[PDB]
Amino acid sequence: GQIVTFFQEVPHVIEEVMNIVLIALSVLAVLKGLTSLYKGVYELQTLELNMETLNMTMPLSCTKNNSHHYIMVGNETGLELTLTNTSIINHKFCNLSDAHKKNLYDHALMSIISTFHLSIPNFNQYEAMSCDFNGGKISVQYNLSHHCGTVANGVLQTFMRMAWGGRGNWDCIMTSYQYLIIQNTTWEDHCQFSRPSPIGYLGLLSQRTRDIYISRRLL
Amino acid sequence: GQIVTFFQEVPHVIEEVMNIVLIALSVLAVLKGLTSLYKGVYELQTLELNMETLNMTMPLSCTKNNSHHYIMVGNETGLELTLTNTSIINHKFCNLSDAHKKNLYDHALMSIISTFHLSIPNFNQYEAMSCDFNGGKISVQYNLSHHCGTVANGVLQTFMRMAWGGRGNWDCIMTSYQYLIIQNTTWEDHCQFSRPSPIGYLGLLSQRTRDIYISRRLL
Amino acid sequence: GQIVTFFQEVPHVIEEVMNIVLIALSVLAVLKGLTSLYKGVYELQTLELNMETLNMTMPLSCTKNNSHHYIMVGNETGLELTLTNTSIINHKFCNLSDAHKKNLYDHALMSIISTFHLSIPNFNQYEAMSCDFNGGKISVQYNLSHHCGTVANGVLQTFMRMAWGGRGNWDCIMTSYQYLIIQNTTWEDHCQFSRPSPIGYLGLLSQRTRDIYISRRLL
Amino acid sequence: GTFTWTLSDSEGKDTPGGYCLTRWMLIEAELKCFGNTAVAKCNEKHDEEFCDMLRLFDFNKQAIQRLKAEAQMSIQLINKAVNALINDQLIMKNHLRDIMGIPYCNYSKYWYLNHTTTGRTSLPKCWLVSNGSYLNETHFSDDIEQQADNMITEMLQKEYMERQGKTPLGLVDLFVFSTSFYLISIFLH
Amino acid sequence: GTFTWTLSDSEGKDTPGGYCLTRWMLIEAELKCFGNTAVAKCNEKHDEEFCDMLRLFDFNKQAIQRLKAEAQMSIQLINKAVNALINDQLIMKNHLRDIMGIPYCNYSKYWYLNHTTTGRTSLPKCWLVSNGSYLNETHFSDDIEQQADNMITEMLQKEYMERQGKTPLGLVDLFVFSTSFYLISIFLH
Amino acid sequence: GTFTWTLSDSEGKDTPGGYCLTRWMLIEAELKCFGNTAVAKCNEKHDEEFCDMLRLFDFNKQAIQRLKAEAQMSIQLINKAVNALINDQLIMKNHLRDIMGIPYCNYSKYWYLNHTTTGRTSLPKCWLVSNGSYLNETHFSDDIEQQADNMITEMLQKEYMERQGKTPLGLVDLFVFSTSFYLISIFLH
Ligand SMILES: O=C(O)[C@H]1O[C@@H](O[C@@H]2[C@@H](O)[C@@H](O)OC[C@H]2O)[C@H](O)[C@@H](O[C@H]2OC[C@@H](O)[C@H](O)[C@H]2O)[C@@H]1O
Ligand SMILES: O=C(O)[C@H]1O[C@@H](O[C@@H]2[C@@H](O)[C@@H](O)OC[C@H]2O)[C@H](O)[C@@H](O[C@H]2OC[C@@H](O)[C@H](O)[C@H]2O)[C@@H]1O
Ligand SMILES: O=C(O)[C@H]1O[C@@H](O[C@@H]2[C@@H](O)[C@@H](O)OC[C@H]2O)[C@H](O)[C@@H](O[C@H]2OC[C@@H](O)[C@H](O)[C@H]2O)[C@@H]1O
Ligand SMILES: *[C@@H]1O[C@H](CO)[C@@H](O[C@@H]2O[C@H](CO)[C@@H](O)[C@H](O)[C@H]2NC(C)=O)[C@H](O)[C@H]1NC(C)=O
Ligand SMILES: *[C@@H]1O[C@H](CO)[C@@H](O[C@@H]2O[C@H](CO)[C@@H](O)[C@H](O)[C@H]2NC(C)=O)[C@H](O)[C@H]1NC(C)=O
Ligand SMILES: *[C@@H]1O[C@H](CO)[C@@H](O[C@@H]2O[C@H](CO)[C@@H](O)[C@H](O)[C@H]2NC(C)=O)[C@H](O)[C@H]1NC(C)=O
Ligand SMILES: *[C@@H]1O[C@H](CO)[C@@H](O[C@@H]2O[C@H](CO)[C@@H](O)[C@H](O)[C@H]2NC(C)=O)[C@H](O)[C@H]1NC(C)=O
Ligand SMILES: *[C@@H]1O[C@H](CO)[C@@H](O[C@@H]2O[C@H](CO)[C@@H](O)[C@H](O)[C@H]2NC(C)=O)[C@H](O)[C@H]1NC(C)=O
Ligand SMILES: *[C@@H]1O[C@H](CO)[C@@H](O[C@@H]2O[C@H](CO)[C@@H](O)[C@H](O)[C@H]2NC(C)=O)[C@H](O)[C@H]1NC(C)=O
Ligand SMILES: *[C@@H]1O[C@H](CO)[C@@H](O[C@@H]2O[C@H](CO)[C@@H](O)[C@H](O)[C@H]2NC(C)=O)[C@H](O)[C@H]1NC(C)=O
Ligand SMILES: *[C@@H]1O[C@H](CO)[C@@H](O[C@@H]2O[C@H](CO)[C@@H](O)[C@H](O)[C@H]2NC(C)=O)[C@H](O)[C@H]1NC(C)=O
Ligand SMILES: *[C@@H]1O[C@H](CO)[C@@H](O[C@@H]2O[C@H](CO)[C@@H](O)[C@H](O)[C@H]2NC(C)=O)[C@H](O)[C@H]1NC(C)=O
Ligand SMILES: *[C@@H]1O[C@H](CO)[C@@H](O)[C@H](O)[C@H]1NC(C)=O
Ligand SMILES: *[C@@H]1O[C@H](CO)[C@@H](O)[C@H](O)[C@H]1NC(C)=O
Ligand SMILES: *[C@@H]1O[C@H](CO)[C@@H](O)[C@H](O)[C@H]1NC(C)=O
Ligand SMILES: *[C@@H]1O[C@H](CO)[C@@H](O)[C@H](O)[C@H]1NC(C)=O
Ligand SMILES: *[C@@H]1O[C@H](CO)[C@@H](O)[C@H](O)[C@H]1NC(C)=O
Ligand SMILES: *[C@@H]1O[C@H](CO)[C@@H](O)[C@H](O)[C@H]1NC(C)=O
Ligand SMILES: *[C@@H]1O[C@H](CO)[C@@H](O)[C@H](O)[C@H]1NC(C)=O
Ligand SMILES: *[C@@H]1O[C@H](CO)[C@@H](O)[C@H](O)[C@H]1NC(C)=O
Ligand SMILES: *[C@@H]1O[C@H](CO)[C@@H](O)[C@H](O)[C@H]1NC(C)=O
Ligand SMILES: *[C@@H]1O[C@H](CO)[C@@H](O)[C@H](O)[C@H]1NC(C)=O
Ligand SMILES: *[C@@H]1O[C@H](CO)[C@@H](O)[C@H](O)[C@H]1NC(C)=O
Ligand SMILES: *[C@@H]1O[C@H](CO)[C@@H](O)[C@H](O)[C@H]1NC(C)=O
Ligand SMILES: *[C@@H]1O[C@H](CO)[C@@H](O)[C@H](O)[C@H]1NC(C)=O
Ligand SMILES: *[C@@H]1O[C@H](CO)[C@@H](O)[C@H](O)[C@H]1NC(C)=O
Ligand SMILES: *[C@@H]1O[C@H](CO)[C@@H](O)[C@H](O)[C@H]1NC(C)=O
Repeated sequence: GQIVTFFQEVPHVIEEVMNIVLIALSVLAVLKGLTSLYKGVYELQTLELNMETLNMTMPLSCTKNNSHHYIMVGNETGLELTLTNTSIINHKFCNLSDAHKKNLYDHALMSIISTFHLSIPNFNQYEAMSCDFNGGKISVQYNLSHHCGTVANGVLQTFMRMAWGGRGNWDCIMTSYQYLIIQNTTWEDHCQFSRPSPIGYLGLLSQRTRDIYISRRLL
Repeated sequence: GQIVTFFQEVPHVIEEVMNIVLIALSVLAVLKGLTSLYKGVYELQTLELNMETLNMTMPLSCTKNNSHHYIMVGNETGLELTLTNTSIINHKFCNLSDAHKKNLYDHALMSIISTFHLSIPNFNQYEAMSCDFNGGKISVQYNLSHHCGTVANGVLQTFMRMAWGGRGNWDCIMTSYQYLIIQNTTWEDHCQFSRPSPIGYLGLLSQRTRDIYISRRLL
Repeated sequence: GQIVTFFQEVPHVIEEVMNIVLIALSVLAVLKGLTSLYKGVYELQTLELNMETLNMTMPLSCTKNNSHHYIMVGNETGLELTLTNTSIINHKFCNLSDAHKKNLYDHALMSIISTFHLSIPNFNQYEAMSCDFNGGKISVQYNLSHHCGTVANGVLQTFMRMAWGGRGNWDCIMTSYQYLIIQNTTWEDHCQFSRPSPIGYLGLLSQRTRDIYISRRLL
Repeated sequence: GTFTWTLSDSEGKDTPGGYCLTRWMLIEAELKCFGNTAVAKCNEKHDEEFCDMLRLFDFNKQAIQRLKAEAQMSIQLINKAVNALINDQLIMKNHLRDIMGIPYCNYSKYWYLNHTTTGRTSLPKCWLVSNGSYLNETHFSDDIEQQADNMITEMLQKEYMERQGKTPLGLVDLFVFSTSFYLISIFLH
Repeated sequence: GTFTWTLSDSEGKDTPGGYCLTRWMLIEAELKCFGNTAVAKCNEKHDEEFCDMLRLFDFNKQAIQRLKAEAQMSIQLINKAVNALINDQLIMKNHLRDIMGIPYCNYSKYWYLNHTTTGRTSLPKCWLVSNGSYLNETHFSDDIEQQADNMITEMLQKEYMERQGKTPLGLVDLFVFSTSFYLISIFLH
Repeated sequence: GTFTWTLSDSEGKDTPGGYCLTRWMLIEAELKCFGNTAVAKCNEKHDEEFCDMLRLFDFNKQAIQRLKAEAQMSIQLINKAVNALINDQLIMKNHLRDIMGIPYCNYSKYWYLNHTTTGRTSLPKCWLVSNGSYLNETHFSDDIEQQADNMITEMLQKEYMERQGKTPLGLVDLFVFSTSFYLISIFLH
């Protein structure tokens, strides 16, 4: 019996007006015998979810100046994602099995980078990736050197899969930055440009190992 | 108010006839006071989807004489899938990491064969598979030598997962053909037997890495 | 016209009583013119599914004394899952590729253990796992030696993923048992404690390879 | 993706299209027949466990009758069809409920509300197990009454959907218009 | 997960929101338009094959018009979006039907019931192929009549849902109460 | 598979069964309560983003209250439950919309139509971001009116479903038969 609220919202339709007319006729006969406003009341109230409330279970992605991207896990540790022309690493290694041998690192960060590396579409050139894990530090650098069909294309693809912050066409993307750096850092509020969000990592978890090439028959 | 079309289709049900009777009684009282044909009109019109319209995004599977199966990607390149007693390859290698080192091949074809090899149920014998990739050519041969529980069973399974063109029982299938050949070819209309379709590859993408055996603890 | 059954079940609602009143008024006017019991009849009858009827297609999990867990595949073969302080294996090997070379084992058991090892969350220490496959026998031992974030945590997690039979908090679980043993055995009815069920293996199939660490760039 | 397997026709006179469980399936309880409504309920539902089990039952039956047992297991079929038979994350949900410490699904016992007079059943749902024992029927009595109300609402809704499917709107429309115009005629009188 | 792709707007005057297949799509059959109902049917369904195909068609169309062909394939898009376009285990179900020996979906021919007078269509479904040949229309005639009845029920149901969406319950309520109170007044008379 | 997680009971007097967001959750906007309808809307939907976020919120709340924080992260729970909490390919759909060049979901701002008088809300949906900026409310005004109409239709439909669930067909049937037979009696008079 809450018709009053609905009636103002949608009286345009013919069937409603016919029903109301018939009801009024029947009632009369029986008595004789006896800012952003939509429609009229709906308002475009918006939400800005404070995603810091998920700091205890989920890593959050946010960026500072469209070139410094970040992933924060917990309230104590996070990672830099910097698109730059400067390389902090000059060796083509990724000592993953050494990192697993000496379990002195943070499991969250290693899972983050594992998901990141298993979501790179059609990754086939291992010369590009470089890693440093001494002391538990998480450092991963990528060489974005290049026509398309290049590892740089897929690596930028997975970057904007993760960070969601960003002249290339036909599913090919190029950037003037030669390198990208991922490295360990503490936690602050230094991502004015972008709100922190977990969706980049959760979505990256979807596509992991999906577009991987076979390097051995047995696997 | 389109009851006229529905009335011919389904007047059998008792409730409809009762409703029509009551309506006719009320109307009379108020006026006094004042090839393949189904039902009657439905026709079995059929569709033959020209799947060549998906040549620019999806690989299409079609076959010529129930023994020459094909997968065409784009309008320029495709692959042979021939069940035969003749082997084009006599070496038990698959130089996948060499192919990735010299990125001179077509990424689509390598992804096709990667999906094909990651969908082979319970693959455990690596002696069978042989590969040739010199110059960017895609060549993969399989030895179907054999009771059941053999790599030939699963390899024929994934064949008919892909091609969908084809005395074995209880989920075991045997063929007189000793070998199968996959190899690069140009594009023509040489698959009279079967219409081109992409569904084999899209379905094969579902089961990739699902039935794989563990060869290392760390992986 | 089966209102009689429904009327006893739910006459509380006002709309139903109003409808019945109006119907009775209209009928009178036209004639003048002319153990565990719920509601009143619903009973809590329960089902005990005999899951031995799925012995021909699915492996069933059941346990005897909360420490001897079992997985039976078919009516001929099964495996022990014993939490104990005694180790049957004293070598840190897992000869998986040797097992695949000599295909003299049962494919079901190897797929079971493959699923088990690919569902271990964030597995990074390969020293713990030990295997024996001589003659087709399936033997896998685990060292549960340890604060948390230990391989023992995830290994117990996947145990209770499989067996579903079982002071640790905050998603960390500890047991006094130092070791666990998986080994081949025949089939009997020796799981008084737990009914046989397949759900552990089907659920374990869901999470396989999901939480795996990257040990190589190419993979 | 989701499940796509369909239930094979069951030789039950009372229940033509609904999976009927034989003597072997149910421990020490002879044969019971569920009906088409209960088994077809989870053709859109992803949160029921027992109908996934009976899909497993029907898959086993198909694999036995229409293939050969051969006395050795063919895990290929089950490993391929597991995502086509059961939901993939419901077991995850029950594992999580178990870890947190709330009662979780056992997956062995299932309870349902057998209508004594007519013989209809709700789709059986898992008997919660906690603290190493079965929950008392008193503990989840509220859920039992909720499922009774769900049975009532679902049966009172399905008949409405059937009536809507068979009866067009042009009938109920021209009926209410004709009755209104006759009421108008009575007003004139 | 499940599919999430949405169908691009189609330039069909008769069917504003429904994917219309052009001349190139259909072999030797010019252009046909389906409608919004048929294409939107499987926004909850996971068991239809043809609308997955037309989602593939629309994905191809988007990739062509709003990207550049470049004459070399970009498998990245299709490999990423395949789970967002089609169901992942329906092909598994048809592979299983094929292995067992029951007629399976071809995935090339699809049949539908074109309403001659009005031009509506059911969502086309796969023409079963078995024993190395097409099944005779007599063999699955029963399925054809079942789909005809499904068309009838679904069109008689969607109009009900539209009426429910536009007409509130306060109207039909105050209407039945007012008519009942007038019937009471006639009883008093 | 699909999501299976269920929303924990929320201590909101106005909204008993609907997830209510506290002060901490919403930046500089105190506390707002949504209701059971909005949160339960996507128990069948796979195309909404905000209710996946509030499922993440409730999962975090459960993990905090019913486990121990320990000051170090347990990624195990989230990595296991991510497919049980959120849709797996909706993020793919928004990535694709982003690549193509159409406005994509931000996943930070969500907009909803707060009913001022009654306090109901639509399930908030993502504020589209394009060209490096927020779309003007004028640009997607059409979508805003579409969502207003969707709210109206869904609330006018849910009450119908509740009436169908509680009221059996034997009532409305014997009512229309009795009224028809009385109309027949009036015809005789
Ligand atoms: O590619 C494979 O999966 C197997 O290839 C086998 O042969 C190798 C060739 O692939 C090529 O790389 O040249 C070197 C060859 O050894 C491998 O022998 C096999 O490795 C397994 O068996 C040997 C054992 O030492 C390893 O531990 C296994 O991984 C590959 O699986
Ligand atoms: O099986 C594994 O995952 C690890 O096994 C370790 O020990 C080997 C045995 O499995 C057996 O194959 O005999 C040879 C042993 O080496 C491997 O050492 C380990 O390899 C990693 O650590 C060594 C490093 O050189 C490699 O790059 C790593 O892959 C396997 O992961
Ligand atoms: O990690 C990888 O995926 C590739 O690393 C390459 O370089 C190795 C380093 O990772 C480190 O482990 O130190 C040893 C280096 O060889 C590997 O060369 C490469 O192996 C492939 O190419 C060489 C070939 O012999 C192998 O069969 C390939 O697996 C790794 O993929
Ligand atoms: C991370 O989030 C947690 C809760 O989600 C925050 O913890 C609260 O912090 C405030 C700070 O004033 C305290 O008053 C509360 O008692 C804390 N509650 C809990 C449950 O811990 C924490 O502050 C966040 N981290 C940071 C760096 O702000
Ligand atoms: C990143 O990649 C670029 C190009 O792929 C590398 O630059 C090459 O370096 C080698 C050796 O120093 C030279 O022989 C080439 O002529 C360079 N090519 C170009 C285009 O500059 C660069 O060295 C790579 N970065 C690192 C750290 O190795
Ligand atoms: C990753 O592993 C390789 C294994 O060879 C390391 O290379 C060795 O590093 C030590 C450290 O001083 C040198 O003494 C050896 O001479 C190196 N071997 C070779 C063949 O160059 C490499 O250093 C490791 N990565 C890091 C960052 O330490
Ligand atoms: C592959 O498909 C494309 C479109 O899906 C075809 O391209 C058309 O080809 C006809 C040939 O007469 C031209 O008139 C059109 O202008 C083309 N359209 C576009 C958008 O390219 C192409 O012909 C197909 N490949 C082959 C070998 O037939
Ligand atoms: C394909 O497999 C068959 C059998 O598995 C191989 O035939 C064997 O060849 C070896 C060496 O030539 C002989 O010692 C065996 O007696 C053969 N067995 C049979 C049953 O013929 C055949 O060589 C394999 N193909 C290739 C190219 O290696
Ligand atoms: C795959 O890689 C192997 C690596 O050993 C290649 O084997 C070598 O091939 C070269 C080419 O002439 C020979 O000179 C070597 O003597 C071979 N080594 C051995 C140990 O036999 C193999 O040729 C590669 N596959 C192909 C098709 O080239
Ligand atoms: C495994 O299950 C099968 C059927 O699911 C059982 O097979 C039946 O066994 C009884 C034993 O009395 C026979 O009378 C039936 O003829 C068998 N039927 C079929 C179809 O095989 C088998 O007994 C079970 N295994 C065990 C060890 O009990
Ligand atoms: C299982 O793990 C424990 C501890 O991780 C191993 O016990 C260690 O054994 C080594 C060598 O025998 C000793 O040097 C350590 O002091 C032991 N540590 C403890 C805590 O006991 C045990 O050996 C492992 N089991 C096997 C079979 O290797
Ligand atoms: C797993 O493989 C390793 C490979 O080295 C085996 O180790 C060899 O075993 C043989 C068997 O007697 C010995 O003769 C060798 O001396 C061993 N090699 C080394 C380096 O120790 C190991 O035995 C295999 N596992 C099992 C259970 O047999
Ligand atoms: C992180 O959050 C936990 C839980 O609220 C708290 O105990 C700890 O002090 C926080 N860390 C910092 C650096 O504030
Ligand atoms: C990095 O190098 C590129 C090309 O060499 C050039 O744009 C510039 O030097 C650097 N990029 C930026 C954004 O400064
Ligand atoms: C969402 O909009 C805010 C507005 O300032 C912006 O900071 C943020 O980067 C946007 N989100 C993404 C993923 O770009
Ligand atoms: C393949 O299709 C493209 C796009 O229509 C066209 O430009 C090209 O000429 C075609 N290739 C051949 C060999 O016809
Ligand atoms: C391949 O060999 C088999 C058995 O040796 C035999 O049928 C024939 O020689 C070949 N197959 C065919 C189909 O010709
Ligand atoms: C579908 O039927 C056509 C009829 O000629 C046939 O050519 C084609 O091979 C069939 N599809 C499959 C997958 O076999
Ligand atoms: C296992 O079941 C099969 C099929 O019913 C039967 O033939 C066989 O004898 C059984 N095995 C044993 C040991 O009873
Ligand atoms: C295994 O060892 C532990 C600790 O050393 C101790 O509880 C006992 O000796 C064994 N466990 C049991 C349950 O007997
Ligand atoms: C289900 O309850 C029975 C009751 O005896 C018990 O034996 C069995 O272990 C329980 N299931 C699980 C998975 O614990
Ligand atoms: C319900 O109870 C009746 C007897 O009251 C019995 O015949 C029937 O089998 C029962 N149904 C089930 C499913 O147990
Ligand atoms: C369940 O009821 C029994 C008696 O019927 C009682 O002994 C037991 O403590 C109860 N369990 C709980 C958890 O209340
Ligand atoms: C249905 O038939 C009419 C003619 O009766 C035709 O105009 C229309 O295109 C057909 N629809 C389809 C989808 O083929
Ligand atoms: C299908 O019909 C044709 C004649 O129209 C007949 O020759 C053929 O045998 C039939 N096929 C089957 C499987 O009955
Ligand atoms: C809607 O507006 C009312 C005031 O008009 C406010 O009390 C309520 O909190 C608002 N609801 C939401 C969800 O913001
Ligand atoms: C949005 O509106 C502002 C003014 O309110 C205007 O400056 C801006 O250009 C508009 N953006 C677009 C994309 O039209």
